[PDB]
Order: sequence, then structure tokens, then C-alpha cells
Amino acid sequence: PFIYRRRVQFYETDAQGIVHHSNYFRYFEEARGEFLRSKGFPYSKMRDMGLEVVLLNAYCEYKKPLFYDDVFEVHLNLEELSRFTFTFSYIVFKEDIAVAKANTKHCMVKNGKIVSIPKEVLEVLK
Amino acid sequence: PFIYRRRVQFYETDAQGIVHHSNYFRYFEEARGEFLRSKGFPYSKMRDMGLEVVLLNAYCEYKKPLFYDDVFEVHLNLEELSRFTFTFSYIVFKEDIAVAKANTKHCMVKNGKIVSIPKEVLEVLK
Amino acid sequence: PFIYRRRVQFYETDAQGIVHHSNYFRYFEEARGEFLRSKGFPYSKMRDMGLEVVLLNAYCEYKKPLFYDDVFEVHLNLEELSRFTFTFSYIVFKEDIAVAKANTKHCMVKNGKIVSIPKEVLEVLK
Amino acid sequence: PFIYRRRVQFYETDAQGIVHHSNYFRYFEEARGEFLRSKGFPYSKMRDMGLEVVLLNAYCEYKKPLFYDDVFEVHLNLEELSRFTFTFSYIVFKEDIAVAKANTKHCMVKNGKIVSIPKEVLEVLK
Repeated sequence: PFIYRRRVQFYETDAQGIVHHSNYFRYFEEARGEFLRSKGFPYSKMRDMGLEVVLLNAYCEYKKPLFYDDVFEVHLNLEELSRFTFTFSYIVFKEDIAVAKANTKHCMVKNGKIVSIPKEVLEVLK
Repeated sequence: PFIYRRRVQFYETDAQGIVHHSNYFRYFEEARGEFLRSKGFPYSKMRDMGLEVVLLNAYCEYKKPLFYDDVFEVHLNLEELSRFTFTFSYIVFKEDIAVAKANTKHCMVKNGKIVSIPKEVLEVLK
Repeated sequence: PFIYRRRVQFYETDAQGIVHHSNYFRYFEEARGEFLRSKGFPYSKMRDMGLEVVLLNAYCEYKKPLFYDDVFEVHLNLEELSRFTFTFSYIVFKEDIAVAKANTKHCMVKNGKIVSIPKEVLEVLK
Repeated sequence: PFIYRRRVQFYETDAQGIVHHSNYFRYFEEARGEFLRSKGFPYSKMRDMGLEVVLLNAYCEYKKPLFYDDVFEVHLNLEELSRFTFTFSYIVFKEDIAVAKANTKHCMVKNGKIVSIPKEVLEVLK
């Protein structure tokens, strides 16, 4: 897996004193961005080429909460890679504690149309 | 279903020109809140009584994007109701266009422990 | 003034149990959007014309907190209108209580350059 | 000054292709947090002791936009320190370009009342 380390910010919490569930998707985005960057092909460069990654679906299950100032790790793994789509899984740990498990599925678009995942992208996803 | 109507705000979009996927979960939260308020039992009243609803998992499938200033409707439906949990489904439409389909599963805690869903809550969920 | 009415959502709060200060700027945005819409010229239509409103500065002072489920009103007023800029003030009330006071200053851009505020926009700001 | 380094995330942008103005205040919060942590007194420790910092006002002037994937630095400086309040200033740079200049003013509360800033806090602010 690819490991992405992160500390919870105050604005990411809500009145329940935990990180709002919607923010977990933002953390997963950050992990995907760091993954691509680590492979030498950041998403920002794909966008410059006219490529868009489009989210098809997203799932998260929440096991234990994150609190303000918690340090956690997102373990990202490529789960599925087909002609037109790819799927990442995520496991969120705080130290030894499993906080959450998730996945997202994506496709790619160029010039308003769905395109087969380019070879240049397949090379970095793998 | 219960219908919640909402207009996309500029800050809810990202550089792709669409509503960021994480914001859909915020729209679903707003829908649930309005649903409970419509039954005469707002979540804020539950909280004041020391009850807390805990999200167990969330899933969203994205079909067509939402843009700035789009008016849309979330069709909220109770899908499951058991002794300890409940599940809502959501279908998002913009005019006639299916935008997204989602669900969330929840339980309830009081004094730091999982509790069976109070009869007072059961009566408003159904 | 123009009055914009709003209820606090759960995700707008933080662990302190109040609405995070950064969200007040989002509320002011919503008020400006509703103001323009009420005048028959929504910002979305300005954007379609290639116009961008650019924020120059923003100030907020916080007097009393907003809590989850509070209903409040933003009183928006046009404070300053010059050739290239305009300034709105905002006062946030919850019932009789003054919650916050703010202002924002803006200019306009078209085709990458600062432009005099168009007559078509001056007519709706006034 | 204290220097806080940060990369713009995709969800922090809006449809204009720039970082939404409200997110700048979130960056300033992150900077303050890191500053206190660097002094060996994180805000989370203050909170655990029952202290709360309260924002009184915030101001930001926007000079040049931030884009997705931009690396920037917030230069944080203590500007004022009195018996009951303190003020930070912030200058945001991306490479050599001044992006924004800001300030925030704060006080402290304990048991629901304004308190003079504890000597333990004074020692880390300075």
C-alpha cells in the first residue's frame, strides 16, 4: 500500500467533537493526490493535458472516531484496474486502531467523452 | 419519499466546475435534518435529551454533475429500521435528470454506549 | 437592507460547539447571491457573460456564537460603489442578538483584466 | 516570523479555479496550530486544561489567487499581546509572489468567562 500521514484540523471537527464524515472523502482525495505525485505524475499535470478523473462512486464505513489533533495514516491500495475504470481502497488507522475503511471508483474523460485509461496513467496507477 | 429542495452554492463547487463529491454527504445531512424537523422531532431536540445518532457507513453513486446555481431535490426514504440501526436512501434529481443515488446507515448512542433505538425515535422515523 | 434568512447546519459547527468562523464568509456569499437573484441578475448569469467578481478583502467581527440549528438573518447593505469596486456590509442577527458584523470589497474582471463595473451590474447593485 | 508550508488541495478550489476566500482562514488556523505545537504547547493541551481561545475578528486582503497544487507559505507573526487579547498577522507567499495579508484577534475564556491570558500561554505566544 501507499501510506499517507495526516493530522486532524480543528475546522474538520463538528459539535459532536469528531471529524465530520464528509471530511473523510477529502482525506482520501489527499492520499490519491500524494500517491500520484510520488509516482512522478501528479493529477495537476493530467489536468493540464485535458484529462479529468471522474468519480463514479464512493463508500466509507466508520469504526472509531477521529478527534481534533489526532495523527492518522491512510493506507491506499489499487484494488481494481479495467479498460475504463480503476478502484482504490483506503484503510484509516490511528496508531493501531482501525478508524475507517473505504473505496472509490473512477473513470477518465477527455474532450467531454469517456476515454480508455491512457497508457501513461496505467503506468503510474500500477 | 420526503423531498428536500436545495440550490448549489459557489463554495460547494471545485476547479472542475462541479459540486465536490464530499458535499453530497452534507446535502444528505441537511435532508435528514429537515425530515426530522417535519415530523416535529428535530435532531437538536434529540441532542438536548442526550441522544446521539452515529453514522456507520455512507455510499454515493454519482451519475451526472451538479453545477453552481443548479436547483436540485433530494428524495429521502427510510430503507431499513431494526432494533439498533436505521438506513436512509437518497435519490438526487436536477429537473428530470438523476444526479446521484446514495444511502447511509446509522445507530444511536447514549452515555457512550450503543442503545436500542428509543420508541420516541422509532415513531418519527416511520 | 436586503435580508437573507438561514439555519445553521451540523457540519458548519466545530468541536467548540459553535459555527466555525470561516463559515461566516460562506453565509455572506449566500446572501450576496440571493441579493443579486432578487434583482433579476444572478451571479451565474454574469459568469455566463464572462464577468468575474473578484474579492479584494473581507472582514468579520464575532460577537456572540451561532449554534447548530440556530435560525439567523444576514442584513446585507451596499456601503460603497465606485468606478471599479463595491463594498457590502453585513450584520448577522439571531432574533434580537447581534452575532457578527462584516464587510467585503470586490472588483470585476473580464478577459483577464480589471474592468469598470458594467452599467448592467451598477443597475442591480443600486 | 514562524513559517507554515502548505499545498492547495483540489477540494479547496471553487469553479473560478482558485482557492475559495473562506479557506484562507482555515490555512491561518493551521498555521497558528503548528506555531503553538512548535513551542511545545499545542492548542489541544490548552483545551484539555479547559482553556478556550475565542476569535474576536479576522481580516484578509487578497492580492493574487492560489491554484490547485500551488505550494505556499504563511508567515505568521505575533502583532499584539495585551492582558486579555492577542493578535497575529499573516503574509501568504507563493514562491516570490505575495498572495494575501491577514490578521486575527483572539481572547481566552475559562468557565464561560473572559480571563486574562494565563502566564503559561503568554510564555509560548512570545
